[PDB]
Amino acid sequence: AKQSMKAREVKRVALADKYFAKRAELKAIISDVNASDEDRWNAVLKLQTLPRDSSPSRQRNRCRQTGRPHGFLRKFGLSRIKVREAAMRGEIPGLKKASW
Amino acid sequence: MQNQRIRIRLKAFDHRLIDQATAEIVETAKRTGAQVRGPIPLPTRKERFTVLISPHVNKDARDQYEIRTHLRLVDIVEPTEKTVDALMRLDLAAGVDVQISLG
Amino acid sequence: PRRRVIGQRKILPDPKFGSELLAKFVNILMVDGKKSTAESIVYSALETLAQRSGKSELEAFEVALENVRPTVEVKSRRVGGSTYQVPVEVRPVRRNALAMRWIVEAARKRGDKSMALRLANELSDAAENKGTAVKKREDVHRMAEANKAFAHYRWLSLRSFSHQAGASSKQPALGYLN
Amino acid sequence: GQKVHPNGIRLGIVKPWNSTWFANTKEFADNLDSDFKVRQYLTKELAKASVSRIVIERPAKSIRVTIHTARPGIVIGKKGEDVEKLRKVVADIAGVPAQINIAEVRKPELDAKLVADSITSQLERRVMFRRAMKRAVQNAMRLGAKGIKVEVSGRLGGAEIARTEWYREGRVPLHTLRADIDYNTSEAHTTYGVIGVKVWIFKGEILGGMAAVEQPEKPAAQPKKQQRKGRK
Amino acid sequence: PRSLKKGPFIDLHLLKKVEKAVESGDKKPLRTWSRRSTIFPNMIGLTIAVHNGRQHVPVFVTDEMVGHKLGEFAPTRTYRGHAADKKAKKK
Amino acid sequence: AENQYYGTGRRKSSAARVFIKPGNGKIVINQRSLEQYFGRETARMVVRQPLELVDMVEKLDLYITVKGGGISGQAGAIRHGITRALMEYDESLRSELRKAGFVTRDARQVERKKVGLRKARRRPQFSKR
RNA sequence: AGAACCUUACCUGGUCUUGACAUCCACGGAAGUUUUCAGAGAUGAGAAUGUGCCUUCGGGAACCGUGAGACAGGUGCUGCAUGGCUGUCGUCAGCUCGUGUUGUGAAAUGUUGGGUUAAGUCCCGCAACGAGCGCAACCCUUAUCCUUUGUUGCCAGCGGUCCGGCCGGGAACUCAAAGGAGACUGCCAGUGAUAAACUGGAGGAAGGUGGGGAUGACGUCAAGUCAUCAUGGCCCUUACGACCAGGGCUACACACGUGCUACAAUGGCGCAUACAAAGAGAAGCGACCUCGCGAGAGCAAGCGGACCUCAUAAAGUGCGUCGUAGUCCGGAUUGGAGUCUGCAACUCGACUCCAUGAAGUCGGAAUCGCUAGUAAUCGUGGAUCAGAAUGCCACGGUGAAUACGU
Repeated sequence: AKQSMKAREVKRVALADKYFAKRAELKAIISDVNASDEDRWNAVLKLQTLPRDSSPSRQRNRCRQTGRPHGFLRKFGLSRIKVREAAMRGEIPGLKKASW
Repeated sequence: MQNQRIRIRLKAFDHRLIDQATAEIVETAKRTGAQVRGPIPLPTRKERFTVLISPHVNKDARDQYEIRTHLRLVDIVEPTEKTVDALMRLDLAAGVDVQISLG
Repeated sequence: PRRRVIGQRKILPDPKFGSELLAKFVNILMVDGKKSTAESIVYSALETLAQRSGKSELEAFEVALENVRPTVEVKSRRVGGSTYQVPVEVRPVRRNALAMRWIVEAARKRGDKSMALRLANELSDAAENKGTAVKKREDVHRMAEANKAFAHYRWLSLRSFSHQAGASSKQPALGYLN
Repeated sequence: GQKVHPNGIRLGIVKPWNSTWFANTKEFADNLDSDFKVRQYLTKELAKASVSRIVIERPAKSIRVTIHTARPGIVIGKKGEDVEKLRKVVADIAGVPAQINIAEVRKPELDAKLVADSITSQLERRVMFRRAMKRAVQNAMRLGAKGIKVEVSGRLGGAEIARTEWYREGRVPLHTLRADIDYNTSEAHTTYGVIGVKVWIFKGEILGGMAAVEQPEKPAAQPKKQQRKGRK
Repeated sequence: PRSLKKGPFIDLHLLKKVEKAVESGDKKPLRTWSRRSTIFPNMIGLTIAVHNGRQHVPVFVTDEMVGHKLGEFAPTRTYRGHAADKKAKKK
Repeated sequence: AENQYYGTGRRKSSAARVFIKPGNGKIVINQRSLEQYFGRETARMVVRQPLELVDMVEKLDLYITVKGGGISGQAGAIRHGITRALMEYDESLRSELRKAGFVTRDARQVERKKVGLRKARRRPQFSKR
């Protein structure tokens, strides 16, 4: 795949960035290890809470070309069965069938 | 006087073209001075993979594929006007890649 | 069938007894792949035997060995509407293997303070044999006596093959000559 | 049952890739993607067109695009103005400068891709058709390559169900690795469904673009040289 | 049993209402969807509410309830069976 | 044969390595004693038997280095090294080895795992069916 | 291939209708930056701020906002509309055409017969002959040998180092990975149609494509795929679209398929102790050192990996101890506390410490994998991956039993 899930992921990448990204460097020293307290409580920890989404947990991403999720590699950013198709083809350099 | 610096590196898919590239630069480099050598083989990479064979379902199956990467030390420890370039190219390109830094 | 034919798989002799039957006794005592443990059990286990019977380890040992393993066993399968366990000779080596597996079987019976003591155990047991396994296997002997039964068939084997024949089994198919 | 692409097996032993650039894991992917984007962004200008296909390289710190035409005058245009428009279309898409590329196809019904597509275009569209295949085979035999197979599916004849027909001449080994050969398989759309075409061309026992092994080292390496033994 | 990172989460989407609510009293329960968020010293002495999926479920917070999450107060879900539920009660 | 003579042994791709001089019956393995390598163990005698068979147990050596795999495969590999390596010490040694089968390589060679197997091979304990 | 969220299909509540995504066209604003507040947030309103790019300085383009006819959008149906892709018989030895002959014909002959094989494999021979594809080679992998080379590798003779090739030194050797050699029943003896082939033996590192892999013909279940992707038909757009907070995908007296783990003693526990392969790491991996019981954290050499870490791999080996006691075994359950990623570990994640504690005594009608570096059995690594496997993919360690018979 749906254009809405694709999108979202590209929006998110994006938003994030303004937030995550910069933040994060803060998280952590404002809660977590670190923090004083003044911090963490939240507030200072709402810097993490308000953006969210932008978080890596989500960001993810995913395939990409097909969009798709939970079925892709990534080293190629590609689905997979589309990796594969591709490979037969030779559209990825150095990539071949395989035997041992 | 010659030296160490440089480093050189050479990568890539590929044997090949690594290599031809060897090569272009290592016979060059012999060439000017040196400061060479014999190119070492150095480990290649050989990755890989297993993927679903059907688009849907599956038991079992799956799939299996490989890529790949030749590597590389070529190697050379010192730059020269003809090995500079190449070094330029090697990079110009693409199917190879080239790093020069001593580190 | 299968086709294709191939048998047992070769084994080295194993270093204490210089024998391939010893390993074989190690593995048939082995569990998983722990050949170092397993060897340690077999030599402990025979050193207890071993004290256990005889005065040495090897004198066992053949008493177990003899066991416990046999000379006969049964072959299955199937004959008309039913299947039978018909007697046959064991395989010379397999047996063993018989087994070596029965002495380990089992062991394992088991109970446990050491294997291993379990050996082993039964060697003491087996071996005297009297051991469990020796009773094992006796089962064989079983049985198989069972089964004695018959196996041949069924008419066809007993089947239809007249040769020397006394059978009329297997061989083509034979009239006069040329 | 199912088969391998002759091609794909292949690559790196008899057949070049596709694309030819280095990238990787931090840039591989991305790139792969750019590519995928080139493809779809360039190939809608190609499609009108006699281009069969394209190969991407990348040299450099550019992109790229080698094009096999087919045709080449139809993509070069008047005094080269377009091949400049092609590219400008590369680029756009892409993050680098871009270059086009030329390529020539080729004996055009030898391919596959161009033979297919020629029959996919007739089936699109639709015409009496059927035929086409016969043809294409004759063509390709033709022009060059030692054998060719074609297959056409989807649905055939307008439809209620699904479907498929084939023809193919000369050739065509399958298990022979290796070499090379080529091959492909292409599709697509028409008002009743998808339509699909396969083509396999055996060139004979001839060597490919590579391969796999290099030539012997021992002539080269020789023992008479001075060295070194490292390290100094 | 299970545990979580020290300095547990409070959330802002709840805190924006907790600061209003303790001044307003409660007179109606606080509501909220936060959930997740931890029970802090704070929010003690009022009724929260907590969503869930759907309805809001009112619970008064003493506290004894600090360090728990709002969603524990709420249950999301029910079934049906053996179980579900007590024996017991009749409806 | 000589010295100082040599043999490489390996395995299961381990590896190993073996250097031999006049002597032996002294042995060093890796730098390391044989007791500091085959504590435990059957293996060890496996390292080895090829010296007993010809074999040479008190006439040579021995200096050995071995790498990779594990202590039983090392070892096997020794092994191939000592068999190989001894060929120089030997003129009938190899023939005496091979008669076995000692000159061989490895074997083993390992197999691998494949898709759907699991080991390798193996597989699952079912076929559906 | 790793569902707290996202992903997401589903539910409750909030909420939008040319739209989150997208193209033509016109009108108003540069894109953008900064910032306050209501609200679960979506969303809405207010405030400050930039005035770019191309340029004929007229005007134009980019990007944002608004607006209409179209239209976008749809993980929404249809796999009996269809392509591409795949399961499986099964690496099974088959499949097929041309011409001639033969039958009114379906079709036969060849493709069956004789010897032989892993095999429509090879050979012999006949109104059948000729020819193509499959089988088989190629090509990757494994290892004996010959040869060039030498750091991020190696160390025989020489040397410092209280013992790391660390370094002066060295290229015999390992290894790395590049090129070359070898296997053809070839050779000798026997059998047989002096064939092909097979048995026996020597030679050889290996004996019969040395071993393993890729490889899946022709044809099929009116097989699976709307959930890679493609695309026809049908359908909503007053939405089968879309944004956000929370919930659900994980509920529970059930049953099954497949996997793990234990019941111990050729086992567990405490101490001493030996020998690996492989693989990842530029907002990442990581020793020494420091802190804590510890997860982990701090500090920090090294590195993009032949340069480092996981790592004394464990089983195994040495020593003490247990005696079948539901244990010195098992350690589900369950209380308390600490560590970790992340917006966030409540339902519902992972790791560590203390405490607690149950079934289980090797298991029915029955059943499955494997012929040797195999099975059995011990440990390691990776994809996917904020974090997070007892599955999957690959790795090395120890390493059997038995194969009469058909």
